[PDB]
Amino acid sequence: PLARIKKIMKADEDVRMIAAEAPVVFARACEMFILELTHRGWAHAEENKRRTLQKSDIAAAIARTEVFDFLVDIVPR
Amino acid sequence: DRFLPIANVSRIMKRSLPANAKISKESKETVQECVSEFISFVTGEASDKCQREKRKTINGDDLLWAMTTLGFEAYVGPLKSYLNRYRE
Repeated sequence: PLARIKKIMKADEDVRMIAAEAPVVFARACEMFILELTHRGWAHAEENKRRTLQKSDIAAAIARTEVFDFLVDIVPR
Repeated sequence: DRFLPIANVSRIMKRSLPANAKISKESKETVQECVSEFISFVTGEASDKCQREKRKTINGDDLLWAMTTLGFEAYVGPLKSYLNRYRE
């Protein structure tokens, strides 16, 4: 979804032009980001012996990951 | 103008999890906005580096500088081989 990754990249302040390679490297970076967030969420879900990945699990993944300290605005801890 | 990414997030999550694992309605969406926040949090850090050099364009070398400074060391390894191949 190259167009939106550019649209959101320039929607939020960006410095003018975007090289064509930046959204391509971003979608892959977004792909690896969903992985780690989904890996970390389901690890919390499976540790609680639940087979359903719910909204609560992503809050736990953001909470104790210092890598995702910037995401606590979305999840009420 | 904080637009959301596509429903293609659903399918990336499904391939990330084992076969015996299924996903909720709003856990789909929580990631959709956590990855929308991820694009803005990276673009802003790299934009500052671009301005340090009065550069009016943002490239893949800046986004990967941004994720290195912001603390995604697990990402910059594979992403370098992916970006250099895109130019190969």
